[PDB]
Amino acid sequence: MSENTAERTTRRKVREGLVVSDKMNKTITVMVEDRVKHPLYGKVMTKSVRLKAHDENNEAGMGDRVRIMETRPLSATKRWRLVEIIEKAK
Amino acid sequence: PNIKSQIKRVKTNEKSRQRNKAVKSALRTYVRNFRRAAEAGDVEAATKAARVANRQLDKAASKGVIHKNQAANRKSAISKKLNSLAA
Amino acid sequence: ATKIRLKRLGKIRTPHYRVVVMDSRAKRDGRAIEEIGQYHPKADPSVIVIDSERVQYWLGVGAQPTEAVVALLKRTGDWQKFTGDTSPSGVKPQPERPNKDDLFNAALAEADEAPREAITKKSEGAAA
Amino acid sequence: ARYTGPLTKKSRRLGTDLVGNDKSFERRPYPPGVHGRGRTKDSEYSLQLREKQKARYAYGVLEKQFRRYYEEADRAQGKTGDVLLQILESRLDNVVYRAGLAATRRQARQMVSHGHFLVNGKKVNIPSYRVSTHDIIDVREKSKDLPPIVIARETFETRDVPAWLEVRPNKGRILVHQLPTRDQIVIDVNEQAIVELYSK
RNA sequence: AAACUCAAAGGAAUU
RNA sequence: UGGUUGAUCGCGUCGGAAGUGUAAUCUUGGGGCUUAACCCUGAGCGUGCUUUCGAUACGGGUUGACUUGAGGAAGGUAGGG
RNA sequence: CAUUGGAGAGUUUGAUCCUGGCUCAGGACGAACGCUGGCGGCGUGCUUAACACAUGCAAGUCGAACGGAAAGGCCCUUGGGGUGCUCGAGUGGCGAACGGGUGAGUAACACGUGAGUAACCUGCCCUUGACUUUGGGAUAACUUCAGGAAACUGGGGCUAAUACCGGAUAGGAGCUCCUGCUGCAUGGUGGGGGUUGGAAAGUUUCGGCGGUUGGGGAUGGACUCGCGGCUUAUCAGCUUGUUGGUGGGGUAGUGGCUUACCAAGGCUUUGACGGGUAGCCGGCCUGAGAGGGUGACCGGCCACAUUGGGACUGAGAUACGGCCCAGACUCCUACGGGAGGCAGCAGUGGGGAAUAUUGCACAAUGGGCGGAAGCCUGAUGCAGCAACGCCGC
Ligand SMILES: [Mg+2]
Ligand SMILES: [Mg+2]
Ligand SMILES: [Mg+2]
Ligand SMILES: [Mg+2]
Ligand SMILES: [Mg+2]
Ligand SMILES: [Mg+2]
Ligand SMILES: [Mg+2]
Ligand SMILES: [Mg+2]
Ligand SMILES: [Mg+2]
Ligand SMILES: [Mg+2]
Ligand SMILES: [Mg+2]
Ligand SMILES: [Mg+2]
Ligand SMILES: [Mg+2]
Ligand SMILES: [Mg+2]
Ligand SMILES: [Mg+2]
Ligand SMILES: [Mg+2]
Ligand SMILES: [Mg+2]
Ligand SMILES: [Mg+2]
Ligand SMILES: [Mg+2]
Ligand SMILES: [Mg+2]
Ligand SMILES: [Mg+2]
Ligand SMILES: [Mg+2]
Ligand SMILES: [Mg+2]
Ligand SMILES: [Mg+2]
Ligand SMILES: [Mg+2]
Ligand SMILES: [Mg+2]
Ligand SMILES: [Mg+2]
Ligand SMILES: [Mg+2]
Ligand SMILES: [Mg+2]
Repeated sequence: MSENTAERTTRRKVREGLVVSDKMNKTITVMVEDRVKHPLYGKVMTKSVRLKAHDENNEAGMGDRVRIMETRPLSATKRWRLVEIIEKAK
Repeated sequence: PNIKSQIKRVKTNEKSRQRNKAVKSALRTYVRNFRRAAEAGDVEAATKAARVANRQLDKAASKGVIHKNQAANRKSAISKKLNSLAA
Repeated sequence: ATKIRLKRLGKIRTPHYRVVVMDSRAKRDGRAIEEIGQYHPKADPSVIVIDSERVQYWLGVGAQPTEAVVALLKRTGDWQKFTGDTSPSGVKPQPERPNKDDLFNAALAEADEAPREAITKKSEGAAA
Repeated sequence: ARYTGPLTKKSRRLGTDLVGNDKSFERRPYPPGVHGRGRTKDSEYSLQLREKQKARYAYGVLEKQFRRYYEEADRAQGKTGDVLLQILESRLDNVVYRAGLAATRRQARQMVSHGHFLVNGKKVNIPSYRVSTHDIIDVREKSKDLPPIVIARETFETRDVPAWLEVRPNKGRILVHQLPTRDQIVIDVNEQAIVELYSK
C-alpha cells in the first residue's frame, strides 16, 4: 500500500569483468579492466583490478565474463556479489 | 588529577563502574542459566530462564548499562535457541 | 547543537562578520554548514544582510541563534516572523548616498563662482 | 624613499631635459662627471634602461613602485606602455603639475605631501594617489594663498593644460574630464622600450 | 654505483 | 600495435542536464580603509568526479563477409647454407 | 571566424661550424649573516632537541536538584535566626571528547575526489504521539574512633535528594503467524493476529524551569568502496587466521572482528614482501604553458600528548592540563612510602646560522554551565618585541 519514499534511488556500483579464480567456496575473483588516459603522455592505458565477489552455489567458472554488484563487507576481502553471467566461455 | 572537577569525575567513574559491572555480571549469569537449561534440554526450565534473561536484558538496556541494540541481539539469540529447543 | 552565529573576518580593528550556520563544537572561524548573511558593524548604520528564506528554514529546523544573531534577526524582521513577538523590527536604515557624475556636471558648469571666488582669491593674494 | 639630489645631473646623464628649460642643460650633450665627453657604445639594455630611468626621474617614482605600475599595466587590457603612462599621469602630483598649479613635479609633490589639496571633498597628502575620472581636486581653503600657488596663478596662461583636465586657476579646482590617452600624454620617453626592458 | 676531480672532453672540416 | 567492409553494442570519444568541487587563496567587476598593501562583496575558476539524457565519425567489444598483407599447395629454380 | 604568452650571454680552436657540459643575468623565501637604519599601515616570527622544564595561568559551572551554614550580608545580648539574599566544603546534573598544541609515527581507504550503509550510532537543539504511577533501602558531608611524617586510609554513629534500587502501566524491543505493495542478493515497507517484555523527578522568588518514552528533523561521528598523488629490483618470492566456507560468540554496526570445524587458498615482474624517506590537502613559489619544487601563517582531514600497554566512565575518548600497570626521568620523605609530565599561553636551560612578553581585557566575536542576573574562557580581541615580509611616506 502506502510505503515510504520508495525507489531508494541510491544505486550501488556495478562492474563487468572476467573470472580469474573460482577455486574457493562461494567466491570468484573477477578481473575488471578500465581504459584511462595516461596522466602525462595521454595514451589510453588499460588498468586492471582484481575483485572478489560472492557466488552462492558456485555458478561461475574460469574464463566466464560476469557482472558483479557491490555489497557490504561479506568477508575479510569480499565486497561484491555475482548478479549474472554474461558469456559462459567455458 | 590536577582539577577538582577531574577528582570528582574519577570518584563518580569508579561508582558508575561498580554499578555497571554488577548489572553486566547479573546479565551474564542469567544468560548462562538459560544456556545451561537449553543444554540440559528441559523445556519448562529453559522457558522460565529465557523469560527471566530477556526481561533482565531489557531492564539493563533501560538502565543504560548496555545498549538497546546489544539487548535486542542477546534477546534474539535466546529466543531463537528456545524456539529450536521447543522444535 | 546547531547554531546561527557570527564568523569574524577582515583586518585588525576592522571586523566584518558572516552570519553562518554551524554546530557549537566547531571553531569560530571554520567550516560552516551554510552562509546566511553578512554584518558590517564598523560601517555607518551597520550593514545587516540576512537571507530570509534560509534563516527561516534554519530557525524552523531548530538552529539556536547567538544573542548577536538574535539582534540582527530582530532588525531584519526575521525574529518576528519566527517566534512572533512585539518588537519594533527596525529594518536597517540605509548608509546614505554619495554621487560623482552629478557633482562633476554641476561643477563643470559651476564655472561662475568657481573662477569668481577665484578672482576673489586673486584679490586675496592682493590682501596676502 | 625620495630622490633629493640634483636633477640636472640626472637630466644630463639621461640626455634629455627631465624638467624645465633654459638652465645648466647648456652642457647637455654629455653626462655628468669627469668622463662625460667620451664616445659611447649604448647596448640595447643601455637604451632600454635609459628610457626606464628617464620615466622614473621625470615622474619622481622609485623602482619598486614603478615595477608595481608595470605589472598593473601588463595585467590591464590594451597597450602596456599606454596603460603605464596613463597610470603615471593619473598620479596626483603629476595631475597638479599638468593642471599647472605647480612649477614642477617636485613642487607638486611638496604641496601634495604637505596636504594643501583636497580630492573631491577629502584631504589627501599622498603624492601617489591615483586620481580617477570625474574627480575634483581642490586647493585647501587655508592654503589658497601659498606663494607657489600665486606664482602658478600668475604663470599658468603660458603653460598648456592637457585636454583631459579643466582648471579653474584662480579657484584652485582641477576637474578630471577623463583618464588621459597616449596621444594626450606628451611624448618624451619610449614606453615600448620600458616594456621590453621589464621582460628580460 | 658513489666520493672525488676537470671546464672542458668531443665531431667534421679549414688553413 | 592492426588491411577493406556490413551489422550491432555505446566502454573510450563527443555534446547537453542535474549534483558536487566549503571558506580563504587566485582571476575579475564593484566598495571601504586619506592612496597602497590590506579588507569586504558579486562573478569566474574550481582544469575533475558521480548521476542522467543524446550523437556514432573514429578507437575498442560482439558478430559476418572480402583478398590485396600473411601463410600454404602444385610446378619451376639458384647456391662455399 | 586569432593570440595575451616564450629574449639570452660567457667559455673547447690559430681560426671556423656543430655537439656538449659548466657559469651568469630573473623570480622567490617562516631564512641567516655583514654594513646601515627615520616613521607609519598590514602581516609574520623555534624550520634545529616529539630535548629536559622552575613559576603563574590555560575548565569550570549550577542554591530554581540536596543536606546544609565554614565565610560575607540582614535581623537579634557575644551567639542566635537558615531566617532572606548569599555561600566555602560535600552529594547530584551538565561540561570536562570542544577550543588550544605539535607533526613523532604513518607509503596506509591516512589523505584528495566521488559514491554506498537494505551493516551503523548520534547528548544538548527542533518537531510530533503517548506519559509522568506505587514503594523502599543506603550513603558523602557531618560526628566519633584508630592508623600515617605525608599522601591519606579504615571502623562506629547520623542524614537529603532530580543520587540508588522493587513493582505497575506504555511501542516501531525479542520470537512467531497471516496478508498488500515491492528492491539490489542478504531483503525493504504497509496492515492485522499471537506471545514474552522494557520507563520516569521533581522543583520555583509562582514569572519559571524540568522528567520518561515512541516516530521524524537537524547536527556530529563510524565503516565500506571506485579513482588519484614518493623512491628503491644491488629487495623475488610473501602469507597459515593467512584466503574462502558453515555454526556459535561478540559489537552501535558489516566483517577471521573472534571462535570451533571443513577446505587450500590469497598476493606477486602490470613489482607482492623488504629497505629509504614522508603527515595529506585547499594552497605557496616558479614557469608562456606543460611541468618542477613545496605543505609556514590561514582552512579541511589524520595522527600524537614522558615512552609502552590497557581499559574504565560516557551520547561521544589518541581521554593534552583523567585513571591503572611497566620503563626511563624529576621531586618530597620521618625511609615505611608518596608526587609529577608546557608538542596549552608566557617563560627558562639546552641545541642552533637563527625566531619574541613570565603583557592587558573578557569591551567585541566564539565556547562551557545557569531559568536568569551572572561566573569561567592564555579561545579570541588587543598591546610589547624584531627592517622578517609587503605597502605607503
Ligand atoms: Mg558470578
Ligand atoms: Mg547474533
Ligand atoms: Mg582498423
Ligand atoms: Mg561500421
Ligand atoms: Mg573573494
Ligand atoms: Mg578606494
Ligand atoms: Mg573555493
Ligand atoms: Mg571492432
Ligand atoms: Mg617446392
Ligand atoms: Mg678540442
Ligand atoms: Mg680560447
Ligand atoms: Mg558552594
Ligand atoms: Mg585540533
Ligand atoms: Mg601541518
Ligand atoms: Mg535517576
Ligand atoms: Mg592507493
Ligand atoms: Mg560467521
Ligand atoms: Mg616524520
Ligand atoms: Mg607533495
Ligand atoms: Mg594548520
Ligand atoms: Mg560506556
Ligand atoms: Mg582531559
Ligand atoms: Mg582535546
Ligand atoms: Mg600540560
Ligand atoms: Mg610554550
Ligand atoms: Mg646556542
Ligand atoms: Mg558571550
Ligand atoms: Mg546574559
Ligand atoms: Mg580561571
